[PDB]
Amino acid sequence: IALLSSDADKAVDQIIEDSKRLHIVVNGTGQAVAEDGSLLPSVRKALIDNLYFKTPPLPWRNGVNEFNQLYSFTTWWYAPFKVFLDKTNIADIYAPLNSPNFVGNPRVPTPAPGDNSQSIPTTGWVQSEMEGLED
Amino acid sequence: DADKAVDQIIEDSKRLHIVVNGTGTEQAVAEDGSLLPSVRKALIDNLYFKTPPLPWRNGGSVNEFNQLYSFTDGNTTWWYAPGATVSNPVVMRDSPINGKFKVFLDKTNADIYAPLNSPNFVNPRVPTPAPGDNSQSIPTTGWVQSEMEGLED
Amino acid sequence: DADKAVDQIIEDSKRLHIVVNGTGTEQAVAEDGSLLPSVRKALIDNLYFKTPPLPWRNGGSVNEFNQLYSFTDVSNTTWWYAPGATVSNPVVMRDSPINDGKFKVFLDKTNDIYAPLNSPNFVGNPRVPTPAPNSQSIPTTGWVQSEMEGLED
Amino acid sequence: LKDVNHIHPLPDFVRGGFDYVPSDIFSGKENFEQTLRILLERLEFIDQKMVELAELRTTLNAEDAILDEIGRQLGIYRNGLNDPEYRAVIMILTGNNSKSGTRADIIATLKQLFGEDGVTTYKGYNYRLDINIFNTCMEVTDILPEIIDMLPLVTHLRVVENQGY
Amino acid sequence: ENYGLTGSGFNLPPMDDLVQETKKTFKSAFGEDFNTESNSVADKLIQIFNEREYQLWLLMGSVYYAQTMQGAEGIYLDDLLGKRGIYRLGKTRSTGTVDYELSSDVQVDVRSIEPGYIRDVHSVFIDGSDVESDNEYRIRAATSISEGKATRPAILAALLNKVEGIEKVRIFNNNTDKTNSLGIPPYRFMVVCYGGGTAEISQVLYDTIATSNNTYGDTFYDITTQVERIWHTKAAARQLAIRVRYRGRPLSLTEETAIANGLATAVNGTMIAGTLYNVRLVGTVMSSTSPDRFTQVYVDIKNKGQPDSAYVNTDVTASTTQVLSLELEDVIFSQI
Amino acid sequence: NYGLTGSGFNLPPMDDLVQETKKTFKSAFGEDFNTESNSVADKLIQIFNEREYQLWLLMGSVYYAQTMQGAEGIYLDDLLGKRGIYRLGKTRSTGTVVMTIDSSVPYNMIYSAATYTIDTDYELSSDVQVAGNIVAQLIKGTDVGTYRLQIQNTTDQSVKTLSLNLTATSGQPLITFFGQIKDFIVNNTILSNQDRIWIDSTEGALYIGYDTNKIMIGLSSRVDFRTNPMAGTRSISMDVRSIEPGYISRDVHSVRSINPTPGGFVDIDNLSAFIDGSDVESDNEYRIRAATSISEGKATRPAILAALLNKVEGIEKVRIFNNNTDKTNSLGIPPYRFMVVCYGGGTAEISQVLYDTIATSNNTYGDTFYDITTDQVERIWHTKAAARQLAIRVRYRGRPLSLTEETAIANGLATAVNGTMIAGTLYNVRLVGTVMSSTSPDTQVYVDIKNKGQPDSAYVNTDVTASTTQVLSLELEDVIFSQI
Amino acid sequence: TSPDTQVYVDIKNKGQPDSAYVNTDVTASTTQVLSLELEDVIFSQI
Repeated sequence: IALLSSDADKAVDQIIEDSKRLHIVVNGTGQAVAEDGSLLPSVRKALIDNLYFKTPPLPWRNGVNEFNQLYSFTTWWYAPFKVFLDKTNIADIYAPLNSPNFVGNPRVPTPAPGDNSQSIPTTGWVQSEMEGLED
Repeated sequence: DADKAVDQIIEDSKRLHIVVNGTGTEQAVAEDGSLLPSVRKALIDNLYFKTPPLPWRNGGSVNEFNQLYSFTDGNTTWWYAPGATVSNPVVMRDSPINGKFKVFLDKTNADIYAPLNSPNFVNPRVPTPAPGDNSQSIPTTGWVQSEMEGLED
Repeated sequence: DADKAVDQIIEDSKRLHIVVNGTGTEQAVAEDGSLLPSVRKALIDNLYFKTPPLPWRNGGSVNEFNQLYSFTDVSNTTWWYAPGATVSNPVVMRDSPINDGKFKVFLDKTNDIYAPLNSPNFVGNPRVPTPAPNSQSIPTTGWVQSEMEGLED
Repeated sequence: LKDVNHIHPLPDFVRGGFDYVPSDIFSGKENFEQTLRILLERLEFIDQKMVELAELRTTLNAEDAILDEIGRQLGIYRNGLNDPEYRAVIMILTGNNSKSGTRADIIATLKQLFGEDGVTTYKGYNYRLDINIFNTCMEVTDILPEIIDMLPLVTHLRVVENQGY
Repeated sequence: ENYGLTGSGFNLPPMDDLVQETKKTFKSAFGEDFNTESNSVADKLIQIFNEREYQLWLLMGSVYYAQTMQGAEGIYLDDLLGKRGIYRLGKTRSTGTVDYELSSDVQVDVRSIEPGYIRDVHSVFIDGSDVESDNEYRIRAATSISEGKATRPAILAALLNKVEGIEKVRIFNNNTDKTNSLGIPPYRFMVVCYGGGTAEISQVLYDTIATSNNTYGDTFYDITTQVERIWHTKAAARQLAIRVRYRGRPLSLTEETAIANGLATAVNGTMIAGTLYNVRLVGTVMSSTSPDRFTQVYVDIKNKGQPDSAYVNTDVTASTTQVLSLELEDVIFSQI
Repeated sequence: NYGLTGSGFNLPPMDDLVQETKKTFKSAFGEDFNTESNSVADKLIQIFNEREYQLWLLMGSVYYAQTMQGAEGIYLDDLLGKRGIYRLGKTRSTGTVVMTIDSSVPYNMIYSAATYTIDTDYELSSDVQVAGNIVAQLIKGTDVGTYRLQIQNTTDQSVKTLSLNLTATSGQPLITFFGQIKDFIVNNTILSNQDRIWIDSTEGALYIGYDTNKIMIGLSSRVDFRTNPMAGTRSISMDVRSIEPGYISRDVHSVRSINPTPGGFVDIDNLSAFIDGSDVESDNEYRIRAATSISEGKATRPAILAALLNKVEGIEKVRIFNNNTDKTNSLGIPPYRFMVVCYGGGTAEISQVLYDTIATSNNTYGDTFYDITTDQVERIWHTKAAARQLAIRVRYRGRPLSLTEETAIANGLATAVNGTMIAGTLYNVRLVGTVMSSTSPDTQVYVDIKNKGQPDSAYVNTDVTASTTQVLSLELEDVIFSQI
Repeated sequence: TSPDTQVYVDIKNKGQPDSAYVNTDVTASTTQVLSLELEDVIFSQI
């Protein structure tokens, strides 16, 4: 009666292997293989291969052989020059995509004539659009 | 009864399969409205990489979701592609600025997001405001036509 | 007597279901009384809990590898963690991490919440200064109406 | 100690043939192996399906799409029967060809449709016979016409069905 | 997964597709930048192996088709119906009555010397019967055989195999306390047959009925081993006539023969005291010839000798002791 | 050539495939392409080729799986399943055993079924009671006093008693006492028993169920019999089955032990070969059984007649009667019940044979019944013919017959014991023929027949007919001769 | 279908009331072509 179970095993076994991969990844040691054949490093291994900077910064000279050693000037710097630790926020200068309040002179690329969509119209596009109905 | 218990089992199984495997640029759907991230997300999601950057190459194809590739023009930036695997590789084109590639973050890089003051954009979209709004909100292309429509008649 | 097996299957399914969909954290209870963690609980390890890092000190120790700590130099602010930190091997605290290679700095991932310069897809209620009554600037809802308001007549 | 039915998927088909690489000359070159593996693994799929082409054609496991072909050869048409019981009627009619309708014999045929304890039979003086059902797993009205066929020419029959004792 | 036996049927992949995924998977192991275009050395190699592999699929499809009823031909037909336990006949011999020789000694019948086809006319016998061809071989397979006894299929099976000259048979049952609508006495059953002898079927029946002589019928014949008697009946007693009307492209002369003979099978196969359905007759005409030849069709049935006005299109049945039969000099074709 | 043809399925060797594919490669890259030994293409192609040999072989195996020949294992069942024949599973051996018991074991004692094992793999079939299962008896030597004898009539169910005194412990009085016991027993049961009991005057011992060589062969059937002074040694018959199903066989004189020895035990042995148990049924005997199903007839009057005569240790005669019309008919019979009459077939053993009767055929009429378990338990009925002995007198004219020359004539009249139930007519002409046949050729001869005990006036020449449930009988000592 | 009493067919344009069912054959218009969907088939026992 409940012998639909003849389909349940193809999922039960599969979740068994998935749990096995979960265990090896979380509790592994300084890997796991997915069905796609790609590797997943365990946390205790992922902590090793990630980017670590050398902690003591060096004085600046505008002289240049490592991407992983910091330099100090007056702020921290490194050569991928690019600064690493300034003292300014980002949220104060970069508009959030949600409910922004732009100031000054925002610009966009003027859309094609006659577009009726959610794109943004330009002042010099609507003004062109007005004359068509005027005639 | 029991059929519904089995249904729960099977749906849970497929969810767990997708979550464990995932694709890097992928997140699973829980039974409730929440969405479950894949391991390939959580790893790159917080921060993780393979340290030694590798040079960009026009004839190269990437197959690894967590390595950095140093593109250059000497404006050097480091790039990755979460949706890259051995089963689904991706080709290093002439330049990475053109899909799955994403740039490594820096307090300089920022430098691609629109600043609050007088930013230039390159197909931005906004929600359509309600008709008859006289505020400083931004209208859409359709909204303009939707309102010009009353004018003609 | 297969009803007996069906019974156990029925609640094993529910245990599995809560484990898979254990919200952010759920503690499924097995028949042995041990406690099984939801998937999202198991995912805290990657999640790198960035609550306000415990302020830097001298003395004391760090017990969690993935916990962050807040430190300030004589001038800057940084967050530090000691990946080797473990129970039964806590990292003894020190004056400053800059010469304590047990510790290493950490950054912020969220740029996500900011519109890229290229074809951003805004949500909510964006606003701009009402442009001059033009050309390339972004018009406002009122700006358009005011422009057309004179035309109806 | 060994199965008489030799029709089975070949055990470890893939690693065989690779065993015929002469002296590991190419092994560990990762260029010839993939080329050979890609070709051989295609035969794996064909080799596997060779079994179902024989396994699935048996009446025990035959699906309705082809079970009709098996029934057609025997003259037992589907009519309005559904798959789970269409299998039963095929078995019942075929089994009737070597029967004599004895009390011991009748119990045997009903045994395959209601488990071990799901059926019992009372007997009466003047040709009366009774059938009792306790654990039916299929709807009986459509199976009823056959249940009459394997009985003596002069049987007087009653049919009563219930769940449990 | 969409290849091979699938329940809904059998699916065979064409030549082209097998190459497509073979190249695709083969490409996956070395990247896109891998020449596989026409006349390339790699492509040439792939084609050879796939062609050799393709024959395997074709062989499998042929094996499946060869074993189905529709695709049974020649020897393969013999094997399939052989699985049922019956085999085609061989060279058969003629039987006569007082090139030929006596079948047994005589005192105060006739058997042919030649092995087969064969001096066969009145006042100078079963002729022909050289090899039993597939078409009738399929027909002969329609019967059934079993060793059972005391059950309705058993009685039918034995009679059609032992009683010489038997052509049709049916049994009516009255397993109740009171006489049925057919007048059968309670707790008795009746057997009606067409053709065959009288003192032989009784012998056959005796060996196969239960140890309770529940027979009933018009005529009886005593037997002994103790003495008892067995009852049975004979029906024969009907011949039909048919007319057909249609609109369209006339059917020459050959098709009418194909249509006419085909109808004779369906009408003849009817059971004793059966019923003919006008719809079924129409269906046979639409199937004994290629479709798309008629726009309308009607069939009319009447008994031989009746006036033309007696033609009717309603379904017709037969009494208990009547058997439907059809022949030639019948089946009047016409265009409306 | 090697695939599907007009005459079945064939098999290709390896070399033909190798040559074909090498020719294909040759055509691919011209006649200059190398394909032997040293070519990498050769090593790829040859390795590739051997696998499809396996595929071809397996495909060939598949095709025959649906044919009268070549089917094996699971596939064989489907082929023969169409004809309603299924393999037999594990089976348990069945048989019967006898054991002698000491003179002192009481009649009413009952052996517990679940507290004995015949040998390492045999146990009692069911509970057994000493009374009613005596098969043979031996009385010898040590036995003065008064003795009581009891016996249950094998036709009726009335217990009979006899009273005697053993005034002497040896000699002619003892011989007469043994002869009286013999006459008492033979008057019941069947006349065939008297052939298997005699007295050895040289030793003054009585043998029951033995042969002239003193081998226990048993009586014609299990019976009940008792003596108030329990003398001699008694023998009983038990039913035995194996513990676990499987294969096991035992010979005619194999069983030799019982693990828990019961008090008074003497010996134990077999009488006939057991019906050996079998393991899982194999293909060969499965086909053999499928082939010999023709003779398997059941549920028909000829079938039931044949079955009884070949499934009972006896059953000398059998006849059946029918009444199926709304009434009891002349012969006392219920409206819709059969009638079966037998001779010397026992009760339980014959009853089991009656399970070949058509289902729903009530049958079940007679004077004796028995219950058989199917599960449900049902009762069946039948009757045993009551023998009637005749007295025959022969008169003739000719030379006087000498002693020991009348033996041929007396045994010649054994044909009188071959009459059938009811339909038994002497046809005295037949007797005249027989008496004139079992002798050297050569004036006048006559035969007179009368029932035993009647006066001499009852002698007649008209033929006699058996009653509804009576059957003719005759004893050698009941023949007389007269010269004229 | 497998072989084997009575059968009839009724045809009408989509959306029409049940009264539109008829048995006379239908003919396509000058620029019309017949069409049918699997879900637009119904059965009734009699």
